[PDB]
Amino acid sequence: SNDPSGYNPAKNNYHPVEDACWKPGQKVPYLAVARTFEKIEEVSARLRMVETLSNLLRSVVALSPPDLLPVLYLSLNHLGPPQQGLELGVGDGVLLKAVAQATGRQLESVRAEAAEKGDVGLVAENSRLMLPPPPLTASGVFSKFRDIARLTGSASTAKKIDIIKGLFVACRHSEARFIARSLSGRLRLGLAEQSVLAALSQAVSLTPPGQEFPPAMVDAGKGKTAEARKTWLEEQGMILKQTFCEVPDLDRIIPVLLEHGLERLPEHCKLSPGIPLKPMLAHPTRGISEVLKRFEEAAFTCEYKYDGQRAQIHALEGGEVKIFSRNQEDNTGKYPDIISRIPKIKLPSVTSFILDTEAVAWDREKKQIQPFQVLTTLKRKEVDASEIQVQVCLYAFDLIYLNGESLVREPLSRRRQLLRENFVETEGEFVFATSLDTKDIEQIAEFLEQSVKDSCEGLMVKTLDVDATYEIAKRSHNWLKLKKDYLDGVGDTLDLVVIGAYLGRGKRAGRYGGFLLASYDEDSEELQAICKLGTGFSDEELEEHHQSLKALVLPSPRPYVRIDGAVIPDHWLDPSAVWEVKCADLSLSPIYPAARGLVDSDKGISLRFPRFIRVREDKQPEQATTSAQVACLYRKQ
DNA sequence: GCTGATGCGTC
DNA sequence: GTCGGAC
DNA sequence: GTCCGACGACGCATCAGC
Ligand SMILES: *OP(=O)(O)OC[C@H]1O[C@@H](n2cnc3c(N)ncnc32)[C@H](O)[C@@H]1O
Repeated sequence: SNDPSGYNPAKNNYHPVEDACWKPGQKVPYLAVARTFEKIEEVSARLRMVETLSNLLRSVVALSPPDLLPVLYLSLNHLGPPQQGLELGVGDGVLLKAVAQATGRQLESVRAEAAEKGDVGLVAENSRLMLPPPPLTASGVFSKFRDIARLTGSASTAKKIDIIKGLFVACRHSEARFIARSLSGRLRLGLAEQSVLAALSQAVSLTPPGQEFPPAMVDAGKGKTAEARKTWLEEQGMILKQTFCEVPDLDRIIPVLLEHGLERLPEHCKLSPGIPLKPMLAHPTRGISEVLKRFEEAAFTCEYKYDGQRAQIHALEGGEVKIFSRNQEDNTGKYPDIISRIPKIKLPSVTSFILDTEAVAWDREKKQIQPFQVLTTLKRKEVDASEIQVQVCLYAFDLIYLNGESLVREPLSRRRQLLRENFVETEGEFVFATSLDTKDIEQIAEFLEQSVKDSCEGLMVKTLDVDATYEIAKRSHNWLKLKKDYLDGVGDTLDLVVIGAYLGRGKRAGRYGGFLLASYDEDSEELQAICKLGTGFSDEELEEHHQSLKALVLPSPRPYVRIDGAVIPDHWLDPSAVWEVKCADLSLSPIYPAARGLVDSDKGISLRFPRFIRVREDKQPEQATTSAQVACLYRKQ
């Protein structure tokens, strides 16, 4: 049948058996996957991407079920289940070395072209005494990626380069483009987890697994009205999405899906302590008015938004405790102190639970929350080891599971009541998030002010009874986050000088994707780098920046511009442009020189979450925010 | 082994 | 983390 | 609203060049 180079999963009236490019029972060719990625990359309509991926997956299900799992992971650019912690350990540097070797070019030449094009894939693809090696297969490429991720220790980079070179030598057509993009962590299809799930549920709905070959049912949706088909696929999609959000692990879900089908899947893969789940997320909301409009017909609660790290705390029946990050990373080992206090935070009647909390640094002498930067510096504190002044404190804000019962479909009013009834607070150790139930604008505004005075970032807002569940599948950003620095005109902005630009990648290829900013150190008469900047401009504004900063490019840096440890710009810029920049906090920096010596001996100051607001056309660089002003902003935190 | 660089997680 | 583009 | 991928500071385990 068909050579894979001609595979077209975007064709009208795609037939999963007749339009595939491999025979039943054989390994899915990687070129089939690459061709699907091509047809996805070529469009901007996400629903067209889903249809195209679904066509590939239908053929995988019909012909080669064992390759469904690797094909899905390749489509997500995942190495496996997130809690297993697999990491390629391949940066652009190592990848470029492998490309240079495979293409027979000097490294600097490949590096410069990759920076200019904004994409390593284009260099690997568009850049033989031996006949080709066997064609790449989807499962074979996936296992090679996992081989790369497993390599560790001295000389491991050399072994990784050998695997990558081996892949590139076997590539044809567009394969090297997507293998290089995968290895760089930037597959950039425009299609990610939500679209992959929609494609998968559509595929197994239209082309059910488990059919003796050839499958008699290849397009089950076909004969329905447009409305009935849409409703049916939505319902099937929700079955998969709700299961995935409770058990975000394709290693678990896919074998069940293939053996038992989608309808039975929830009976086999269930929320359970010890298995990380997807956390509820929050939509940014730029003011109280937007909150009220969003929750127009629903009573809601406001809670302090604590400035720490999420900690999903699992207590299994029998006493084992596990702690997971918001991205399902196993964090159990960072918190032995916490784990030994679990019998202290729960009533004796609690036999199992899943808590949603923020881990925060707490200074027990000052009795106050410390900045996130302090928290990330805390070393693990063994129980029976000597006590230190600052410790991790949990601020609990949700209860997902209790005594063998999932609370995912319960309204927050009930989950919060069970949380408050069944758990016990200890200052500096385990505390319920401070909250207020109101619709009064002035009360909300005063509560927002108080959260900031109490060392928090702002407010989380959550409905209590209407659309108030923990069902990520229904709405992943079911909560709202309201920060003072979202309010334009509110909070501290800086006027900073653009001293450098960085070539853009991906969506920014062909212009500047980032910029190096500086404050003005009056005492030493120098500009000091303070942060980089890569968000806040519209596409049109970024085009304007590219055009006006192009003219200011210098071959060699000005001698009064100090950047110390900052990334050297691709283009140094005549210090001229002054931009208004907003941030959330100021941090003590290990690399930036701004205001060094004014607050800390060895460290300058940088900006947390900086973003572009507007050009200060009226201001000259001498009128930029000074480094003394930067120190003033830091101290008043 | 020493030293500086960095991939990748957190936010 | 923030942000804006495509739908 | 939803989904996606541009881009930020920073800590550190672990890497390569000697
Ligand atoms: O900015 P963001 O989308 O990452 O915000 C969500 C995160 O905020 C943290 N957090 C802190 N305090 C709360 C409360 N009270 N409720 C919910 N989330 C909260 C979480 O870590 C969350 O990921």
